[PDB]
Amino acid sequence: SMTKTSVDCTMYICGDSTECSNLLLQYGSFCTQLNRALTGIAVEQDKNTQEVFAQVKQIYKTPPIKDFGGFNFSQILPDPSKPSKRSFIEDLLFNKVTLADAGFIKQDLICAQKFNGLTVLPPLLTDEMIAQYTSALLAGTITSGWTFGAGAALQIPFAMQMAYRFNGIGVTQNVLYENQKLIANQFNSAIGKIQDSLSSTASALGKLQNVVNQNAQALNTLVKQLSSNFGAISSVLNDILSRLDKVEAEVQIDRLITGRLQSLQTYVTQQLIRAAEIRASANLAATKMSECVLGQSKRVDFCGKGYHLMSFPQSAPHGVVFLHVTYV
Amino acid sequence: ANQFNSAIGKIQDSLSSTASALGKLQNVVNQNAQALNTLVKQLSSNFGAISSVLNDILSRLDKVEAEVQIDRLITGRLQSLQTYVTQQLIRAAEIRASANLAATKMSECVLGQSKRVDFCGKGYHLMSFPQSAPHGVVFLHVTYVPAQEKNFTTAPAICHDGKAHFPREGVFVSNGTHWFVTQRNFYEPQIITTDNTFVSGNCDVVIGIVNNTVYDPLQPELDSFKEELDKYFKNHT
Amino acid sequence: DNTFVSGNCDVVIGIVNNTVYDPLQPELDSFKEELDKYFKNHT
Amino acid sequence: SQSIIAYTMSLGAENSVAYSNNSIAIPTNFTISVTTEILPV
Ligand SMILES: *[C@@H]1O[C@H](CO)[C@@H](O[C@@H]2O[C@H](CO)[C@@H](O[C@H]3O[C@H](CO)[C@@H](O)[C@H](O)[C@@H]3O)[C@H](O)[C@H]2NC(C)=O)[C@H](O)[C@H]1NC(C)=O
Ligand SMILES: *[C@@H]1O[C@H](CO)[C@@H](O[C@@H]2O[C@H](CO)[C@@H](O[C@H]3O[C@H](CO)[C@@H](O)[C@H](O)[C@@H]3O)[C@H](O)[C@H]2NC(C)=O)[C@H](O)[C@H]1NC(C)=O
Ligand SMILES: *[C@@H]1O[C@H](CO)[C@@H](O[C@@H]2O[C@H](CO)[C@@H](O[C@H]3O[C@H](CO)[C@@H](O)[C@H](O)[C@@H]3O)[C@H](O)[C@H]2NC(C)=O)[C@H](O)[C@H]1NC(C)=O
Ligand SMILES: *[C@@H]1O[C@H](CO)[C@@H](O[C@@H]2O[C@H](CO)[C@@H](O[C@H]3O[C@H](CO)[C@@H](O)[C@H](O)[C@@H]3O)[C@H](O)[C@H]2NC(C)=O)[C@H](O)[C@H]1NC(C)=O
Ligand SMILES: *[C@@H]1O[C@H](CO)[C@@H](O[C@@H]2O[C@H](CO)[C@@H](O[C@H]3O[C@H](CO)[C@@H](O)[C@H](O)[C@@H]3O)[C@H](O)[C@H]2NC(C)=O)[C@H](O)[C@H]1NC(C)=O
Ligand SMILES: *[C@@H]1O[C@H](CO[C@@H]2O[C@@H](C)[C@@H](O)[C@@H](O)[C@@H]2O)[C@@H](O[C@@H]2O[C@H](CO)[C@@H](O)[C@H](O)[C@H]2NC(C)=O)[C@H](O)[C@H]1NC(C)=O
Ligand SMILES: *[C@@H]1O[C@H](CO)[C@@H](O)[C@H](O)[C@H]1NC(C)=O
Ligand SMILES: *[C@@H]1O[C@H](CO)[C@@H](O)[C@H](O)[C@H]1NC(C)=O
Ligand SMILES: *[C@@H]1O[C@H](CO)[C@@H](O)[C@H](O)[C@H]1NC(C)=O
Ligand SMILES: *[C@@H]1O[C@H](CO)[C@@H](O)[C@H](O)[C@H]1NC(C)=O
Repeated sequence: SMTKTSVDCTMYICGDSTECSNLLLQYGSFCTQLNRALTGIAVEQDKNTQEVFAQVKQIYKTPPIKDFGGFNFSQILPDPSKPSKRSFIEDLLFNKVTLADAGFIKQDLICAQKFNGLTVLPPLLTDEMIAQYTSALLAGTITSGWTFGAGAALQIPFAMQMAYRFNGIGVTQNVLYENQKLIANQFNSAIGKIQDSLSSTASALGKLQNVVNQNAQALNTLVKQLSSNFGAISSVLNDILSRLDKVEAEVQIDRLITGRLQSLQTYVTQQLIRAAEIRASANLAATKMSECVLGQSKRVDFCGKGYHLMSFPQSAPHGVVFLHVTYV
Repeated sequence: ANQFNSAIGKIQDSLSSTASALGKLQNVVNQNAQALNTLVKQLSSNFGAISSVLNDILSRLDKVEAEVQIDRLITGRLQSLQTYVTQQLIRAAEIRASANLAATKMSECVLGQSKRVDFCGKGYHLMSFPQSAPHGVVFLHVTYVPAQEKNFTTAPAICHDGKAHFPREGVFVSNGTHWFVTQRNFYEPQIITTDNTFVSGNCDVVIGIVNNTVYDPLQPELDSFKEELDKYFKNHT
Repeated sequence: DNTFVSGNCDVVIGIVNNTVYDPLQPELDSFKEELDKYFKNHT
Repeated sequence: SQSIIAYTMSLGAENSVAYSNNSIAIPTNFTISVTTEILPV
């Protein structure tokens, strides 16, 4: 997803002037048409987050006895000590992406934006709820394999599920049971390398930081266009109204309206084109949730570079991380 | 067959009962109509001209004054088409994505059977039937869903005679007292045999192996032939 | 070797009657004629 | 007696999967289900 934004087209163009708002009405439905478009984008951000994460109608939970045959999920499972049930690896991701304007009660760049009629809406699903869906998808995987995708969750021992996986890549199930202590140590060490990687580099989450950056840059560009004259004797609407009487003021105010309105039509066009990219990425992420988490994929390189065994979802700010487990 | 026939019955009942089932198609028809109406409504707007009606401007003003008013209607009107065509190009890209998805579901769910989990409905995919709809396609996805589960005790291997046995296909289960192989996706227990299983290594390396007998279907043939063999000797004494 | 068995013939709509070969059987019988030749000589 | 309520949404039904290192669940029966899916073309 990306940040839900809405704009008061009248407060942006004419901020608190009646005599500007009567000129803005001469442009017809354009302000309503912009508001609609931004609402259509904003609803799609919940549609996307729901299609990616809400792929289970039951919230499964891991048993208190962690006997997964030597495989150690404690760095991808929940942590009850944290004031949200986020896992160890997820709470790294929430530090790596440096968010901006989550719209959680205003009472700075964010304050400048909001004070010009650019409001940011909450997502429908808070970061606790995405963590719970992600916990349920993971608990279904490590206790029930693919079957909670197809129907009822059916328990299976984790080493026997890994054997069914191995059979899915044309490696006979005795190759698991004859190497299980090694296969578990390799899996545990590879999960260790994920925590080290995320602690070490900043660029690993670049695909999510670029989305947050483009939302912030597009909001800032729309605020900066309030500084522009567009050929009027001042860029400040109150100065035009202070210095000129009505028939001269209308000629200057119409230049500010015309330029501002083109600035919103540009912003909403850029945001509709970004919404289609994020929309695609969310349909891909929902497909990887269904085919790599709820299943095992024969699709080469769809679920990581290797023969696919299983994948674990992790939530991230505006995104999803998949930890793809592959036999190489 | 009765389950399939009853499930097709429930589709007719559903479509007769609710209006919201086709919302994904009605929203497209609604957005086309709303975008056309918004483009017609922008003919009402002055854009700062002394009237929104082109003939009035031309009736009331002579050429050099009329050109200044008509240019405001042209400028505003143009921007209204450039907006409509931009919205329609962005909708055309969404509908085209959806059409590439529908073409992929036609090829992989109708012309085939898909191993892709949840691509052809919530279940294990058997087959899908296409149906036409106004501006769309409906797929009736037919799926096997496993329904009445029982718990069993299980093992990764059976240890019989110093050697570890694994299922060729399926899984080992016990009801508590006896052990069987069953196929993974439907309970159909069969006696553990050298036909149902294959061998690899001794019993020491597999964590959680269990001791049980492993039947050999050559052996009672060889022994029923050994009692025929004994009867030939005993008579020929 | 080419087939597997499940249930009696009564439940499958459209089942047909045909012979089902057992490749152990002519081995066991060619061994029964070797077995008979050992007895018949040893008379 | 009807009115508008407001609530924190539930994400689903609560469900502990009965996992154990030697327990398996196997379906004794199946439902064939037919589910519609609708796409703009
Ligand atoms: C599953 O993997 C977990 C992550 O490696 C592991 O937790 C780790 O356990 C060790 C052993 O106790 C900890 O090592 C530290 O233990 C105490 C801490 O006060 C010190 O005396 C030691 O010198 C050492 O620093 C790791 O810190 C700990 N890591 C985390 C993130 O908790 C689990 O034990 C593993 N579970 C199983 C069943 O193997
Ligand atoms: C686990 O599954 C086993 C196989 O279905 C089952 O054992 C079988 O139980 C039946 C009785 O329900 C036995 O039937 C025989 O019972 C007496 C024997 O003298 C006769 O009156 C009957 O005609 C018939 O021969 C089966 O012989 C027996 N099979 C075996 C291999 O022993 C268990 O009862 C099941 N256990 C649980 C806990 O459910
Ligand atoms: C599965 O079946 C195995 C074969 O019956 C069985 O192994 C046997 O285990 C017993 C008990 O450990 C051994 O008994 C001998 O053990 C030592 C000498 O090795 C002596 O101190 C004892 O007095 C006694 O003589 C058997 O020798 C051993 N046989 C083999 C071939 O390993 C497993 O224990 C069984 N496991 C389960 C879970 O049923
Ligand atoms: C497939 O092969 C089956 C075995 O040969 C055969 O079943 C046999 O069918 C006949 C005719 O129905 C039965 O004949 C007897 O039927 C009743 C008594 O049950 C009497 O009124 C008759 O006089 C006669 O004695 C056989 O008893 C029956 N055998 C068995 C084991 O069921 C099928 O009919 C064959 N089907 C096809 C399509 O070829
Ligand atoms: C597998 O699940 C099937 C349902 O999807 C189930 O079919 C149902 O079987 C019961 C009988 O066991 C029928 O119940 C009715 O039975 C008679 C009338 O036929 C009455 O005495 C009863 O009061 C009751 O009305 C169901 O109607 C029937 N449903 C269908 C769609 O056939 C199978 O029996 C299950 N099979 C196994 C092996 O578990
Ligand atoms: C599969 O079994 C679990 C519980 O394990 C069983 O516990 C004993 C009572 C006995 O039955 C043993 O053979 C097993 O080891 C079932 O989970 C329980 O479900 C009931 C509701 O039906 C609930 O009240 C309990 O609290 C549950 N217990 C746990 C630990 O989850 C499970 O329902 C069984 N599967 C089926 C299909 O019935
Ligand atoms: C299964 O867990 C029990 C403890 O609940 C333990 O005694 C047993 O050795 C374990 N078996 C396997 C095969 O892991
Ligand atoms: C016993 O042996 C004789 C030949 O010595 C043979 O004719 C007879 O059929 C045999 N009977 C049996 C029951 O084997
Ligand atoms: C096949 O159809 C014929 C009628 O054309 C009918 O007599 C026969 O019983 C049917 N067989 C099966 C197995 O359905
Ligand atoms: C017949 O039996 C004798 C031993 O009594 C043996 O030497 C001979 O090779 C046998 N021949 C055949 C054809 O079995």
